[PDB]
Amino acid sequence: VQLVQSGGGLVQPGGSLRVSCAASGFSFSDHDMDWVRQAPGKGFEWVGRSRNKDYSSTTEYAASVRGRFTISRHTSEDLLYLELNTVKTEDTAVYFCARGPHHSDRSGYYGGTFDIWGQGTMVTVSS
Amino acid sequence: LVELVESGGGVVQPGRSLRLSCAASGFTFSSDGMHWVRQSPGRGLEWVAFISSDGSTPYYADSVKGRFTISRDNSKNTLYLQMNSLRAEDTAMYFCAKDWALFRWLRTFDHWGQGTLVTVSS
Amino acid sequence: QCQRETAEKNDYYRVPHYWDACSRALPDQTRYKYVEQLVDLTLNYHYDASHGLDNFDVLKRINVTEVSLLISDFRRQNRRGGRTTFNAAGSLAPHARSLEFSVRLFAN
Amino acid sequence: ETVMTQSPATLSVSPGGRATLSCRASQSVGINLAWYQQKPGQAPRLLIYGASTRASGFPARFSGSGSGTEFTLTITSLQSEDFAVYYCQQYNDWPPWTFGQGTKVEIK
Amino acid sequence: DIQMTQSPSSVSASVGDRVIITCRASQGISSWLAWYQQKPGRAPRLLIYDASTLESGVPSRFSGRGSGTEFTLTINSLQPEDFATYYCQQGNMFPLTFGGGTKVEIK
Amino acid sequence: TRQVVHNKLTSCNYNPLYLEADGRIRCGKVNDKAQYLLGAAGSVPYRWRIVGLDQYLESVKKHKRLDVCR
Amino acid sequence: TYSKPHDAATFYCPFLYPSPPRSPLQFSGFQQVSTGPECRNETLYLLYNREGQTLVERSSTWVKKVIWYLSGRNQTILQRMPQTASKPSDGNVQISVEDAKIFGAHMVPKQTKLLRFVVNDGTRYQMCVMKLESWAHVFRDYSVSFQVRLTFTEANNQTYTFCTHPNLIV
Repeated sequence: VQLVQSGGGLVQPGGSLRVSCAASGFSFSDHDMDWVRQAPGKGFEWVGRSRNKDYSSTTEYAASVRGRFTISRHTSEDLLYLELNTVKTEDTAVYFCARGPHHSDRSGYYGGTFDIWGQGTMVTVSS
Repeated sequence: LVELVESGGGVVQPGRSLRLSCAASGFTFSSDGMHWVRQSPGRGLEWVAFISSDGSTPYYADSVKGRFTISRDNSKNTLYLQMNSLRAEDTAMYFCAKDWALFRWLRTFDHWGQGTLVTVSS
Repeated sequence: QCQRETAEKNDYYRVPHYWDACSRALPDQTRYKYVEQLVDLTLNYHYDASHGLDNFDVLKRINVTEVSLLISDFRRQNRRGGRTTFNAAGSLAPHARSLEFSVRLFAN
Repeated sequence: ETVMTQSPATLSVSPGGRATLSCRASQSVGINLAWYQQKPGQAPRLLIYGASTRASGFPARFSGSGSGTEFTLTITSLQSEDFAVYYCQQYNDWPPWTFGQGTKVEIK
Repeated sequence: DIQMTQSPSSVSASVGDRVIITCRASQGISSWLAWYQQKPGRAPRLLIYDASTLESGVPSRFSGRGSGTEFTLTINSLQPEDFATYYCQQGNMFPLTFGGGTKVEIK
Repeated sequence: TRQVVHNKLTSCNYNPLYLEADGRIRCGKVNDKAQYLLGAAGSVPYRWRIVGLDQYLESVKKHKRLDVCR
Repeated sequence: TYSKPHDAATFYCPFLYPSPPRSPLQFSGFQQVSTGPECRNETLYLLYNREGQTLVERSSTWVKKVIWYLSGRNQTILQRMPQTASKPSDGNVQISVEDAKIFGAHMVPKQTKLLRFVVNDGTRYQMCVMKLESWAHVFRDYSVSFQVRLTFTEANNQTYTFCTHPNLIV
């Protein structure tokens, strides 16, 4: 099981940024994938979830980012996307993609804990 | 896939005879009946002959009765049709067709071969 | 609609109909499968009924679990299709639970 | 015993239009009617069987209506791959299986 | 939405020392709590899930207990590898809320 | 029965309860989805030939009994 | 050997006394085979059932009822209605007006059914009844509508039974 990230970097205030991650060693379709962010010197905050290939409403976000961020999947290349459109200054952090519970786990629809994280990508918002 | 390949169709004058053949594959050739349907250029379809699954009972169209003789080999999975004692007919394309029984007495053409062109004229 | 982190402040209290409101949504493939099956079964029965043939064979095939779950899904989120060609809805009262769907098609 | 007649001989429908091609039975045919599609220079292909059931390989655009004596084929959103000649045939009176003169559907 | 109270805020111990770390959730979460370990410069690693299940590959010294609004996670035999940050995560409802992190350093 | 288990916590309004191995029974959460959840259920236990005379005689002389229509 | 439908129908000819009426529900197909002087020009019908056996029957009020029922069973709109239910927002392809009028003729404007069922609620069986109300309309514009209102209730409007609130874990 491995998870490799891409994207990140600098982004002009009110700009956009794409963070993506590719999943190997497991069936990316059969698992839900969440995004978690860490501000410098602060605790972790949950950004959202992408469902495990059986759902039509495929995205969940925290209320602060619910109106600005979009989570998506590739049509067939087993890739996870998290596009931070019109990023704000308080979104500057290191973003990790993580794997959630399996589609046969009852807990995953309504919650869960994680088990694997990627190496992370640093997103810096500045002028 | 189900394939029916017609062969043995040429050009003869009246009184001569032609013998069409149809090579059947994709089915055991024993469960269902075979038929021949002709289509003259720019004219409607005309049924020609039918042979029962066990070749025991053949049927023919009134416009062709007496002349033709249909046959089949349940062991070879092959269909023949001998057009003996011929005449005047404009009907050009002869198509070999596999049928399917919806019910005991409800059967219709299910699959068609590419058909052989037969011209009969002096 | 049900918003968890409102009801669970208490371990000894739950609002009426909380379960059906806060229940897991049906997977798309099971909602579509059950919908197709129920509409077919009921349309076949309606057809028979019209001709005066109260066909019990079609009736016995109705699974109340499928319909009840659809009720949970259409009350959860009503669905449609389109001049909308589909419209379904679920209702839940303390004395009765109901499902009302409508599939319309146009020729003109 | 039953000669099948079809009308019109040619029907001009604009692409994506709807064509209603008629087939009339000289004598009772019940529900024993089949439609065949024949594209130029190719062997016929079973299109519809029973008075309404479409044969595999033909999309839901083709609908078969009729009963007893009048049967009509309806082709909706006629795409480029739908312009061909359609024949109707009765399989109720056996020798001989009679076909109509067919109707050609050409682009308007 | 669910406030996370972690105690102690910062801790120092030596190798072989016992540390116990508590995490409190604002309303009761049955068992949907997990514990993670972040080495400085690294990515987080899951340590315990379902409140009490020790994740494979993690030393067997960990053991989780607690429920409701107070959970606890012991670190019995501090090992030279045990200097890191430990964090609690709530998994009962969305949004997931995390702790402030517990710094375990050598003494 | 559903009444006794509801009476164990009326304020749950027939919603499932959760029994921990400690023994305490609480009101159930839709998201614990465990076996220890009382009053719920996975599935509902609901519960809603022409024979010719010659064929009949032939199919009656064998099984020597009178009623042949099971 | 295989015979032609005329031989099959005339096999039992002539028919002098009435046959037992049967329900259309049992039959799956029909063929009208007309006869001439050989059988007083009578019109026989070969009826096919799901057990693969043919019943030749003389034209009668009930035989006609069977014919009409089987005639309408396989109308296109009845077949494709579920397929239209499966397809979501992009799902609809227009239907013909001939089927709209056939649907009107065949489908009755309204039907109501009460159907009883028993559900196992622990140790007891709870009897409950479903009141189904369905409308089938073909409007003056050849548009077709099928409305269904399925409802579950207790035999005496009792609240919180096991037919109401069956509480399924999904």
